[PDB]
Amino acid sequence: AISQERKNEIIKEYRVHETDTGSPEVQIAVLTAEINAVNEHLRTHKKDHHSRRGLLKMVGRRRHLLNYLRSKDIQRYRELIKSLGIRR
Amino acid sequence: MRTYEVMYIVRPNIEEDAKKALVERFNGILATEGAEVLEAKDWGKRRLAYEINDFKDGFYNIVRVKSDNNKATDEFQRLAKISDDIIRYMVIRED
Amino acid sequence: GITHIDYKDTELLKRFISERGKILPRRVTGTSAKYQRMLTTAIKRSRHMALLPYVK
Amino acid sequence: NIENGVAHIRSTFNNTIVTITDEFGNALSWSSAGALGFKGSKKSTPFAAQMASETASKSAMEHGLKTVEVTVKGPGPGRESAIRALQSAGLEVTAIRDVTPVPHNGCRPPKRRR
RNA sequence: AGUGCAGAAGAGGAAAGUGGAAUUCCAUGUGUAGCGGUGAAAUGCGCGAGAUAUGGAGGAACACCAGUGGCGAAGGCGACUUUCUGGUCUGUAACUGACGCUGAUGUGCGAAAGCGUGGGGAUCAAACAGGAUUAGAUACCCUGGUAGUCCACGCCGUAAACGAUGAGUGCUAAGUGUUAGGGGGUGCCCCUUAGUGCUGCAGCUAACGCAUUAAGCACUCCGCCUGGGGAGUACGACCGCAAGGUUGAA
Repeated sequence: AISQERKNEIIKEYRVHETDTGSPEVQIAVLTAEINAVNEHLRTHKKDHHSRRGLLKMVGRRRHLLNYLRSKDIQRYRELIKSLGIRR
Repeated sequence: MRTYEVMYIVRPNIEEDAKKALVERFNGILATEGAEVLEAKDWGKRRLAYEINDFKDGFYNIVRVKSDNNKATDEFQRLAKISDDIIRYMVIRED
Repeated sequence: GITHIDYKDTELLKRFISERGKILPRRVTGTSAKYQRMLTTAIKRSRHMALLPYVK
Repeated sequence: NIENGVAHIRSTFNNTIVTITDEFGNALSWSSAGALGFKGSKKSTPFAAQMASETASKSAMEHGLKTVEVTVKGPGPGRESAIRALQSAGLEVTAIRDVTPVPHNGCRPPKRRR
């Protein structure tokens, strides 16, 4: 898996000092970057069907978080659908 | 956090020096890319369940070496099936 | 109860072992399920090398 | 027929192959249920295998085997009549191995009559 | 609440086969009268197969830690030398101060076979070659026998998806089997912030069953249903490599 070093080093970075980890930014940040790494075992050994559940489960988490933050500010969704690598 | 306690079985009908050749390689195959080589004991020169080319057993040891890159014991494992002198390759992870 | 036992050991798995080279069922034994699971597992890391027979 | 014998006897539910041999395969003597007239569900039966080993031991006439250290393989009910009655000259069923057909569920099975 | 999380489980999944049920093949260490066959026998390997295994690597599965255990939404599921991988979250929640529920747009994808590489036999199983039958057999029976039985690539979907259980809000005794893992803790007593299967209070439904861990009572959507056939037969509209679907008055 992403060795817990990977989790904790990436997770401290993708949220500004709004005084802790766990924003609508960095939560999905770790989630999707982990997607992107695990997509290789969904591509290299592209016989992987069941982390196609841990994947799309947190995709649905990411999606219900993503589909409504236009009203938090202009800059969260504007700059952050730029500041996340994921579609739309 | 992934110990490659690379233990193995050597040939049976041979001498001590053949044991030593094998055991210094199988301590050494890992040094390259992270050694942490602790001790080297020489376990049972014993048999097993059934026959292995008219014989049934071989020589043993104890090899404490770890590699977090996971590619030093692959060497120990891929270059084993082929040659009937390295008859088994079973390592652990002391995780 | 015991501490760990791993594929260093193959006859500390003789307490719960048969005469053919296998182990007795856990239901007939009945101890620390977790500790006995890994302890018995290592003997199967040893049926790899097969120091204990299958039949004579 | 070298002054000793080793019993590699067999009994599939049919053709109880009573076979007292020597250590290698040097073909001492053999027997059968198809050696003493029985077919009609007296093939592997205790009342039809009373004298199943003397088509071997006294069609030897020079050995009179003296031991087994047997490997009672190919088991049935004909086993018992092929061991206890293997003591009609001194053939001395002595040791056993507890190794009968015990394959390991890798085979594929033949069919089932209802 | 979600990422922090000890991480931690279980056959959640991807791990070559070093070794082993190593198979019906056979000179064989060994040989010939049997490996073997049965409601009823021929089937069937012997004019130089045999019995089990001395070389026995291999077509391959972990055979034994294997339990009803438990990852996950149903189809599942077994050593690992382990190549990787998420969530799940079990304790409270650090951050933000609603951080929204059934979800016809889309996408869709889901059992051997039906499906895609040539491998295609370890050779069993279809057809059955074949015996045989009480008055009554190409047959569940019987050795052997051509798809398949040994698959890393195109897409799927009919099954008793018999799971015939659709998902928001709690719930009127809790114990109880207990789960890796735990709120107080420390082979000694445990409670759900929890999980399952429940004997079953209590009360409803419809004769029945659920039950502190609810078809009962209260806010829910895609909806179907509202006596039977025949009826999916005129005919039919649109997906589509294929089984085919998926429609539709009389």
